[PDB]
Amino acid sequence: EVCPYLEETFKILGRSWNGLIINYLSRCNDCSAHFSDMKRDLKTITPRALSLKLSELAQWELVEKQIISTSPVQIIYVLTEKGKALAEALHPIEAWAQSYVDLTDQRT
Amino acid sequence: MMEVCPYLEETFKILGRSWNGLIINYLSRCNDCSAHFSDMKRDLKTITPRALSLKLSELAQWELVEKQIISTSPVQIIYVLTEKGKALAEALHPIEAWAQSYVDL
DNA sequence: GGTATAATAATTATACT
DNA sequence: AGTATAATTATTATACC
Repeated sequence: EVCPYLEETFKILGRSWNGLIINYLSRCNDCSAHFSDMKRDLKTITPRALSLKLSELAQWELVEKQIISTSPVQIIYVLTEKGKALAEALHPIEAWAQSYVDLTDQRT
Repeated sequence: MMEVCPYLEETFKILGRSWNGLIINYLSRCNDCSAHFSDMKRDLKTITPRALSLKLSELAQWELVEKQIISTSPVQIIYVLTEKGKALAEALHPIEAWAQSYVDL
């Protein structure tokens, strides 16, 4: 029967965007990006979806929202060590994806 | 500018939904990576039969879990992790190790 | 070993600043 | 660098057999 830690982990992983967002941040310089970077490179995410996800990720303490006192002010999203570790745990998923997924496949 | 892998993206279409990762992991720890409908329903604790059925059809389309008909005396219906499904299950171990170290609970 | 029907929760579309 | 309103999907809650 089922690992309740794994159950908990899918409460974030088993929803839209979370996995892709933490993977994207793990690849950025300093593991950080602005709202507009993520919207641009995630391609099909809406601003409202991106805002909600970032806020849930901040609650899960996977992503940190930092106010930077530059002029004008910058707002950057940065992976926590906990988030960075989760990002590492996704590499073999990436590997599986490049081995087994065919993008031409059709489904209902 | 810092593009996302399309294959990873496609993978999250299954993983980034309710139940799919849990079902694939469950099936990976069953004898012969096989289970009956009621087995999964009982062991997943809180899944509705309709969510289970939908998800099993979803996973069949991805060719992750095959629904097999064993034409015995009363017919048995078995859901079976494919080799592709087994590889996915394996690739979920480091996530489970991360959960151990970080999740609270 | 599941389906039918109905309601809720998650996600997206659009528009806007 | 995000919010607002409304629609559309995804998921669940009950029944039922």
